[PDB]
Amino acid sequence: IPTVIETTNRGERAYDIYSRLLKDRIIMLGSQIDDNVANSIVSQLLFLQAQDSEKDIYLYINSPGGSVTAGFAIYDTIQHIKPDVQTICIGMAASMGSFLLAAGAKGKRFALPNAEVMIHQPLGGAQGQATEIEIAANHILKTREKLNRILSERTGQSIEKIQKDTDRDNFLTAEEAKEYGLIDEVMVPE
Amino acid sequence: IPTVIETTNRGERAYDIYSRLLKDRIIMLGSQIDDNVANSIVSQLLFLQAQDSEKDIYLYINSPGGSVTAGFAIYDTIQHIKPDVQTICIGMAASMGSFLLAAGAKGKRFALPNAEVMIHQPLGGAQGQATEIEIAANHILKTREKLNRILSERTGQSIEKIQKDTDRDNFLTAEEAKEYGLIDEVMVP
Amino acid sequence: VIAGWTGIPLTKINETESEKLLSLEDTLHERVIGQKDAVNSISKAVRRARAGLKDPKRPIGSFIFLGPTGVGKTELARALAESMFGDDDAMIRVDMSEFMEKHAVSRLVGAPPGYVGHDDGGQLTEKVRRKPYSVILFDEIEKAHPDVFNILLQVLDDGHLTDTKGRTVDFRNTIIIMTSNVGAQELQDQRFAGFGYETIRKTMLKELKNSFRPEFLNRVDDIIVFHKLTKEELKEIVTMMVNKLTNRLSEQNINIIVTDKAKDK
Amino acid sequence: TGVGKTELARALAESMFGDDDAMIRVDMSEFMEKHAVSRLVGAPPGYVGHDDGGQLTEKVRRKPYSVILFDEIEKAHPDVFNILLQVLDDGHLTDTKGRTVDFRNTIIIMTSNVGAQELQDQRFAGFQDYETIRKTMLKELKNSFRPEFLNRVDDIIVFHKLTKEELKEIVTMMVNKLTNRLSEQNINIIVTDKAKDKIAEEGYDPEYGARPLIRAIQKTIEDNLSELILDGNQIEGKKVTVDHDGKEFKYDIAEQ
Amino acid sequence: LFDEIEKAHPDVFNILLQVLDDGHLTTVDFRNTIIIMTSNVRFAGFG
Amino acid sequence: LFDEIEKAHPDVFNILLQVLDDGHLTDTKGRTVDFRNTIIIMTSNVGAQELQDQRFAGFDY
Amino acid sequence: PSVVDTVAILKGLRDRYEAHHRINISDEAIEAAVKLSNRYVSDRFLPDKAIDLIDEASSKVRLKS
Ligand SMILES: Nc1ncnc2c1ncn2[C@@H]1O[C@H](COP(=O)(O)OP(=O)(O)O)[C@@H](O)[C@H]1O
Ligand SMILES: [Mg+2]
Repeated sequence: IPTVIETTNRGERAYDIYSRLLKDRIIMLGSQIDDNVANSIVSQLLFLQAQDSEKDIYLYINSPGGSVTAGFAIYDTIQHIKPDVQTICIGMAASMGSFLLAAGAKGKRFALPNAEVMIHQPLGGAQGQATEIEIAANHILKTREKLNRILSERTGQSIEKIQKDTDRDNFLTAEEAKEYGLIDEVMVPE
Repeated sequence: IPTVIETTNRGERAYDIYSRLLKDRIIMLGSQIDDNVANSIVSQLLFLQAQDSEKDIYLYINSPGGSVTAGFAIYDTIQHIKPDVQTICIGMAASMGSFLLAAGAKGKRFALPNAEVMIHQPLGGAQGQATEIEIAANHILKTREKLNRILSERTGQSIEKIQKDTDRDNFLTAEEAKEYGLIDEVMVP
Repeated sequence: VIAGWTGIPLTKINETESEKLLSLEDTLHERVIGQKDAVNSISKAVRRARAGLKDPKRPIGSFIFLGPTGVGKTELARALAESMFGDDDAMIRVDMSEFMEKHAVSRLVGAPPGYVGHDDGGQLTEKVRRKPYSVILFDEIEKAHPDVFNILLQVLDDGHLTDTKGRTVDFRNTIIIMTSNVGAQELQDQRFAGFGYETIRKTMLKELKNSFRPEFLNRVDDIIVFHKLTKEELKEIVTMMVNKLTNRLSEQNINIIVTDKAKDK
Repeated sequence: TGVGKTELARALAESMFGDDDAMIRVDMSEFMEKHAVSRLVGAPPGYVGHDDGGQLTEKVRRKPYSVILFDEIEKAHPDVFNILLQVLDDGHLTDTKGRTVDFRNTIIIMTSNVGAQELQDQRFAGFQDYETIRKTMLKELKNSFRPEFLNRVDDIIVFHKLTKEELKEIVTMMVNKLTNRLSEQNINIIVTDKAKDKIAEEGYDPEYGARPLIRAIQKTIEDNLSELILDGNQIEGKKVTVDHDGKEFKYDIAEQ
Repeated sequence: LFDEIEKAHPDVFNILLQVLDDGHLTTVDFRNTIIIMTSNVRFAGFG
Repeated sequence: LFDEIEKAHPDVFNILLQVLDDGHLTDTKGRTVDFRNTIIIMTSNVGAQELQDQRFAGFDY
Repeated sequence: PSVVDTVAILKGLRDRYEAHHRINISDEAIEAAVKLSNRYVSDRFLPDKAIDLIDEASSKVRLKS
């Protein structure tokens, strides 16, 4: 993790690359979405809303996926803060990562040309008595229903079609994601 | 964890994002509640009370829960301090997390729209001779009774209803938690 | 005769002077768009001085202008100097950016006996002595060393400053203005991070207390926070600058008009 | 700050001599440099200003019976106070020229506020009286000064923070002084008790002493009176009564 | 002619702004002067 | 009597080296004044403040 | 001298200055001179500066007519 000494005026303070990018409202999500990463992302979003409530935030996503609750926390923080958030898909946005990719501001969801996205039903487990298995199954089914409803709202597609497509691992290219509605346009190179 | 640098005439302040939030009286409960986390949170609450005893303290909860004793320490510190403690549920609030979520000031307990709250009876374990197992079971039943008593006092629900609901893992949405009395209102964007 | 000697307007207040003093806010607003409270406080101080209700043992007024960059604090001081004298050059301006070191306070009061430059007293003391009715501006007080302002403690409370030679200079007929700047990053960092003008003024005032001693702020007559310029205020500023330029080019017999869209751009 | 440390010295000077002017005042906020000590005793031989002598020594020689005020002692360089060690022990100070000046018929008053801010920014993070306050401020004074300097001082006095009733009495005194000053300008002013109470409550600020009282008196009485004076001179040779009906201050003009 | 405005003490910029905004210093007039400030403004790699 | 010798600049006492070693001090006029029949007393309290500042953190003349 | 002493001094010297400047000097002029010189002139000292103020004002008003 290289450090950067480049700062305006005095130029005495040194940053690491992520902290320096944070000053430019650049947020990096390049790992699995667990509670620690989600908490850091929420704190960064709140800090950037406080710094300026009008300028847009840049969210670069590259994640295999992770906890559904962590992604829900990030989604709520994104939809709650006044400034708009741009989601740029780097590499792969899969599982909850694709959910956060669709969470960006309308007309402000982008993806790089040779990028990949994946959508599927949530994973989980249920162990113990039959009643406990029933409770866990009900919870995971309700979680899938809520995810499908949010995706349908943010993509403008029927929940039947999303249910059919999320049955198995559906891999989509950037163009296929654009046609599907997860992203808005493919960032053509300069 | 990113670092935030603030420039003043006196000098440089190098916060990490959690300390920067703490500067605005934001305390983050985002991990399993063990002794270390409870001690840190108690110290943060005490320092925030010292800095100004009149403004409100904000507690953000995203945790699967943890130790009952640690949660009780946090609850005691919250109730003892003069400033009000607003509890906002981001993500998950399970076991002790829900207990601390309900422990905020009245009219000041919030949860994000698609947040999840889980209430259930505490976990434990007994091993050894029959007398030792009896002691452990008596202790865990007493702890469950105390938790049910506090939850009934703090949510307006009967002790019997909480006993029935906490027998198995009960998952509640934000609307269900508002109806159950665990939180006070959902934060509309 | 005493007014001619000291330069202080001690003559009787006539109707013309009365109406000129009562319209001081309008005169200051002719050069300073915005910042109503600062203009009001300055005008009240001047009117109180000229009504004879000022405490004779204290200066006319001590003010701290706190706000962002390019808001008009120095411009307000210059406008006050123009109102009180007729020209901005009569103002006594002290640049606090060259007072970054503690020993630079010798330039204000003089060098101690046995040290170079003791024959020539402090610049500020000599300037005030020769112009007892003056406006003193301390520009960018944050850049100065914190201990330099301990000298002003005896001036804001008693109106007397003693130079190294032993001569006492009276500041009791002067207006003292200190300007403090908070950068864009500074007041960006003062905002609250979390879910969900009064608070901005409160937090800037609280931050000011952490940079100056309580007994220094206790002796200031008024601490005024300069609000950020709005859209219509910037439009009015463009209008006033364009009007000044049109007058200056009309005295050369060149007629010029600027459209509203051009001014907005 | 704003408690009465300097006002007490001025009051003593007035009581002893009939005027606050007849007090030898040394503001030590201009002695932040060690070499400023020359201002007290003069420049050494062979250096500029040697013939002028020491200002304090000459003033004391010219008036051996006087009150000497060293205002804001903590503002000066620590070593500058070694010059006062001989004065507090023998009443003697030697000029650079070699002349011994007698201080044995003088009252030396030193004012400070060290530790006063420390009692306000102290924050206990875990779950008072005059004695503890004076103890901690004396401890801070010991920290800020050398033991031999504090050992020669006849008395160290703690000035307590003003209370509400004392603030009200201070308001009464300020109003009386303002009224007596304006009577010379032929402006009779009477301020009622309700108005004085509202001034005291509006200008209440516990850690700033009685200077908010001055600011409140200004903003409440002097601005409106100045407007009346400048608005066609409708006050001259008349009596103005300042009242507070319960919402704002009212100013009524009548005859003597 | 301001030779080498770089390593000069930063207080020179104050005087320069004062001259360029007002044209007078304390009086000396600068309205008939031309202000010329001459400024004098390794790769770790294979290139 | 030299009272409170620590209060002076350290270099000032270099002038007393000749006085304490030969009893001679040459003034500026080039005249040598003899100190050989004088008693010189220098009072000080060096280390007094260190000693009222020294606090022992672990559990006489 | 004090302010009242200076007033008495100026009132006593009034006859000489009235004879020299051939004008009338009012008591209010004496009071104003001493008070204004005492408050606003600090480098000089009371009797001389009050007399100076009286003399300059008298000269100006005499040359006016
Ligand atoms: N309210 C205002 N009305 C008129 N002019 C303004 C106003 N605010 C800013 N300006 C203009 O902008 C410039 C601000 O510079 P200045 O206030 O001196 O900077 P600083 O506040 O950093 O000292 C001035 O030249 C002034 O003409
Ligand atoms: Mg004061």
